[PDB]
Amino acid sequence: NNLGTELDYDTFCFYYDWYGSEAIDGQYRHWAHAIAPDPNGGSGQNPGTIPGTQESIASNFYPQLGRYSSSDPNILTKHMDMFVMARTGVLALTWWNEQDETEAKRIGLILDAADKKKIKVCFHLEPYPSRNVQNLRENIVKLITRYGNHPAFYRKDGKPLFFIYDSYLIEPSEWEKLLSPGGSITIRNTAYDALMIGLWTSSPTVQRPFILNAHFDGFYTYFAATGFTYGSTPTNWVSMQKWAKENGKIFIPSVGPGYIDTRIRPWNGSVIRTRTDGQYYDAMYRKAIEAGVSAISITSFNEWHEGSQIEPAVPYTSSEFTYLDYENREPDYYLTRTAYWVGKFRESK
Ligand SMILES: OC[C@H]1CNC[C@@H](O[C@H]2O[C@H](CO)[C@@H](O)[C@H](O)[C@@H]2O)[C@@H]1O
Repeated sequence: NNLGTELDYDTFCFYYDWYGSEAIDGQYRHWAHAIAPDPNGGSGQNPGTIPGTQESIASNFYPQLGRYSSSDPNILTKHMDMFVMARTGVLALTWWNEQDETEAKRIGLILDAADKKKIKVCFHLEPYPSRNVQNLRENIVKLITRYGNHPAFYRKDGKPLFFIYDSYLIEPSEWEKLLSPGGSITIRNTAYDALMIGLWTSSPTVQRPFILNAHFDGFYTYFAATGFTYGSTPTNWVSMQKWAKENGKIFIPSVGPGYIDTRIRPWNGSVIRTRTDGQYYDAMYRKAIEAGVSAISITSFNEWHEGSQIEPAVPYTSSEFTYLDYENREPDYYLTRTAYWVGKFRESK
């Protein structure tokens, strides 16, 4: 078929499975959330928590699907249909090394639900405690071993792909051991080889040798808020793509529809980026496509705490809070607008 509705398998959408309900999970997990203290504020801060009640959840927006459980099969079905609507072929799943049965259950349910809709799943390896190249290798082995035969397990030209959040917290001399073909614990040329995509944060002076010395296969930028880092400043993307091409690296810029996290980080107002009826999303996606990249990542499907979600949101006013919503756009606007941009990306790919 050539209908302009097919999934794009070089479009990665960051997905969070950490939401719970009392009924399914024992608590309204993540809908309830600690309010972060101001890093530059008082020492006697008692910031408190967002309770995760119907009236007060840990987001400046409100989900169309309500306080959902990420463990709910019928929620997962609806999410996969939303991915199909958005034409986002790859779900990039947050992964925290929780080593707990409830997470194992969610990962299998997600894989299964994804496959029914021909969606692929890769892992977004988060900064778990004492994360280091050795336990990273052990975890990569476990993930490939356990899920590598699942039909929804993502591969690019035969290789799995991982995004590594806050990769800069690990020295390139450690990365080399895992990622150089000559490294003492290398995955190169093994059954566990993978495209490893590190987080480009700051200036090229720092990031270029980091990426090269660490032997990452590519880089992404994550942050939905333009200007937050050098990497998340879209006017740098043409130059970043040029460098990537010259150095055999895969650049996967991250685009998002907006940013606001002030429910959980009330001191963080300067990082707010307004949606302006979709214009912000359009401007950022336009810049990625114009940089001539081979792949694009979307921040995010459902990071509700940070207001970067494309998942449908609805107007809601409670006695506790008046939520933001999609203004003059329908709840599914960001899904259908994503499909539009995917079309434009494919057109110039
Ligand atoms: O997935 C990458 C990155 C995206 N932003 C949130 C990061 O997780 C932190 O912040 C969450 C609230 O937004 C919080 O619930 C997590 O525990 C973590 O502090 C995530 O690593």
